[PDB]
Amino acid sequence: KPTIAAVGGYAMNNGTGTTLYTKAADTRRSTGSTTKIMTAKVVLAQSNLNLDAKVTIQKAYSDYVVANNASQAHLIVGDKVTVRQLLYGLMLPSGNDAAYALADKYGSGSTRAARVKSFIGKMNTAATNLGLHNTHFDSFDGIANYSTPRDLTKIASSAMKNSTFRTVVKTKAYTAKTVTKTGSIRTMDTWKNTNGLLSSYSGAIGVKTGSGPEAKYCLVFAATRGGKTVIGTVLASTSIPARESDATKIMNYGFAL
Repeated sequence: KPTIAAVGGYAMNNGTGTTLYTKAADTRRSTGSTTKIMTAKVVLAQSNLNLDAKVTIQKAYSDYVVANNASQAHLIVGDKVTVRQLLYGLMLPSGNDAAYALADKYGSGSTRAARVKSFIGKMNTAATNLGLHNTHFDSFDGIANYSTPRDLTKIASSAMKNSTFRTVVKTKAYTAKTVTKTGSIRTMDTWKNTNGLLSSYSGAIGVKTGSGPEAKYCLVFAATRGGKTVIGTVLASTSIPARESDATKIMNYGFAL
């Protein structure tokens, strides 16, 4: 069993559900931006979903990232951005402006505030439906927001069942071509996936990096080799390189087991 810097860790065979690795697998910790995995999952599960539906970037999304100095997809207010592009903005650069736009769009209510509260409730419902007991969401971006390496791994596994989700998370780079306030086509600067495993770990297919003041450095990873898919989560590692080596060690162990 490898030694990892993360205080929390878990991994299972994605296809069979058999546990391959544990380290405080059921101990609750802050999740930070790995929360975005649930945001995507909820969106992709909407009955009224339309990937080509365009959303107008509101000033509120922009002010939101500035007010928190948070990660962003650099969405320009006034631009028309499709739900599909928003999913890439959410998952690759970990855009909190994109998350807001998605929560606003798929939450139920007559005001943005109401729809956001509704969206987060949808996130908790999704967790309950998965039979989880150690996961709770207080936000749509991860900015009372906790989970565990096991719970998060199950959430990711469920999300990986959606082909669109799988496509997004394994994409290393994506350039959004948005529609300007005046009808023009804008070529945004290229979005790069923050998950370094996609290029460092052979077979890597996901899923999403995460971090936060309390969550520290997190990573939900997945890779396939020989038709065998290992999916796991590392919570509260000590750094970006450490989170990656932690995941690498667990995956190698899981494949050799």
